[PDB]
Amino acid sequence: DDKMSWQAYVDDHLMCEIEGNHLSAAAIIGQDGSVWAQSANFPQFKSEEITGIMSDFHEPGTLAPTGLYIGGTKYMVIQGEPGAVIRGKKGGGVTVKKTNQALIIGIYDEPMTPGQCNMIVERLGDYLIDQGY
Amino acid sequence: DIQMTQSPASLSASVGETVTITCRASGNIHNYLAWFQQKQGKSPQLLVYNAKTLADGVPSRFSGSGSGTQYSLKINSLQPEDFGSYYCQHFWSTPYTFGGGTKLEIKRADAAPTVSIFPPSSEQLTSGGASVVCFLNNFYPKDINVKWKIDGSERQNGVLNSWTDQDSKDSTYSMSSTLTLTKDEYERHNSYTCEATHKTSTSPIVKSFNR
Amino acid sequence: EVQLVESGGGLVQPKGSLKLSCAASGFTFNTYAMNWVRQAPGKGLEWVARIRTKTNNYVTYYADSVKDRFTISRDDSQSMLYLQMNNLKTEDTAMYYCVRHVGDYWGQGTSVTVSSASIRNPQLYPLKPCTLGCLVKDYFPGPVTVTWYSDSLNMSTVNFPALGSELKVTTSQVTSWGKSAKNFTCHVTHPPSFNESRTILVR
Ligand SMILES: *[C@@H]1O[C@H](CO[C@@H]2O[C@@H](C)[C@@H](O)[C@@H](O)[C@@H]2O)[C@@H](O[C@@H]2O[C@H](CO)[C@@H](O)[C@H](O)[C@H]2NC(C)=O)[C@H](O)[C@H]1NC(C)=O
Repeated sequence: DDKMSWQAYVDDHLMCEIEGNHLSAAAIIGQDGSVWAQSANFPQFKSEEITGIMSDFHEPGTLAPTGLYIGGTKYMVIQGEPGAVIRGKKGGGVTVKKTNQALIIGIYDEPMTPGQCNMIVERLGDYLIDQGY
Repeated sequence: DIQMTQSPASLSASVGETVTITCRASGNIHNYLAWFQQKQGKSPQLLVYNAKTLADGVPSRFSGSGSGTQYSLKINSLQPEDFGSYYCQHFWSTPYTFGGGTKLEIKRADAAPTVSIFPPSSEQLTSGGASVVCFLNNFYPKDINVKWKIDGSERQNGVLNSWTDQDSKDSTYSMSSTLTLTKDEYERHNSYTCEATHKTSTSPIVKSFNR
Repeated sequence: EVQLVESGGGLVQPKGSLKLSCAASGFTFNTYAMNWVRQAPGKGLEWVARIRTKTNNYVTYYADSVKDRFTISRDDSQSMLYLQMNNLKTEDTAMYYCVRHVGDYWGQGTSVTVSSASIRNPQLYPLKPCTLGCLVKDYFPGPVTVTWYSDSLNMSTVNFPALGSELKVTTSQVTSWGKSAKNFTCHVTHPPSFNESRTILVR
């Protein structure tokens, strides 16, 4: 049980200001294709996209020859933590943190350094992993 | 290591006033702040977590607010149950750090004591000792003069008195006066009385028994 | 439903060692990361340790004062969480809780006193009139956890701070208003695995 609104997580823990920079959009999407929470301008995902990321977690490195397709836009897979964190580099970028039951997706654009979007997204995932989510 | 500075260190207010405990950090903790309430002799309890999300069964009068390094907790219309020590903890990076803490003394209306006296037990009497205990409960303020009278005369030698924090329901203080003695001394005297006056117009509340 | 129980506290001689315990009940231990938090006897709370879940490879995080001296470990099979305290010093004397993540649910507590003295187990004498209470005399060191197990509704338990430092006495009161019941029972626990009971049956 959680009195914490998932929309409170994305607005206050994900879209907060770090070093004078913000995240473009962010969303909590489950291991089911359904999104648990999201921001306003975050893209409208599709079913095959989620399945492709989840398969990359079960077998690290199976999404790099094809690429990370979030919202139909393809991102080059700079896979970092095996089974924990998957990244992307369109030009912009994206980072995905795997929780026990969901995924934390944060889309960063210039001038946000990619490490900023990662520290922010990775901390929310660990917060949910240690809470059972 | 994000260290947190907490203030006011000691707060005193009447019932119904608005009070704010502010917590500041060495660096941005990104709304990963928790507020705890610890009544004396009890475990701490979660009022507000993640800066603004109140925990289950937390009164609406507790307010969480802030961003970056400046956070705060607001208690409007403070009630008797909101007494205690308030601590803040950040969860951005280990070391997860606390603050100093805030002792909130919630002033309330004047209550009246109920004095109870208890003869030395059968186990203590057997164990060659005897202690008449006297529980004065449900009183405010805590300024009370406890004295012990035996056979008409006053002895304050072995009197051990301990005061306690307020009670959640009515913010009522409590005291416990124990008079440690040997069984011989207790068996020698007959009348054992407990006297304490507190906002009773100098009419002492007395509780006595006979051995 | 959810409950966190600790044990293993007591009095330790300096340059000694200690292993505290935390028994989990009412939740899935494997999905929650557990912390240890210490409150000095008079001073405030401090964060001493944290261990993460299996998904995060059971990474153990320690505080600076205890970094080279303490050790945390968990057995999710038996649903327990431990803390090993080595090279005990006078400053380590504090009240220790086991805390789940942010601190949604805490434990009662167990205290460590790093002193050269010798433990003296308390003596529980019931006190009834010629409201009830329990008298706990001549124990060392603190604290004593006195809990009232009763058969009445609206039982009130007020605990009084310990009087005296070299040797300790404490009192406790149970106040029941307009309740028909007979069993009023106080259970006092001293840190090193001490359990004693007294009962006051009403006529
Ligand atoms: C008086 O009661 C205690 C505990 O009773 C419990 O209290 C209620 C809140 C409810 O949970 C009841 O169902 C419980 O029974 C008794 O103490 C326990 O007694 C059992 C067996 O009698 C023993 O196995 C336990 O170890 C005891 N635990 C403790 C902490 O004492 C006690 O027996 C009762 N006394 C009388 C005279 O009835």
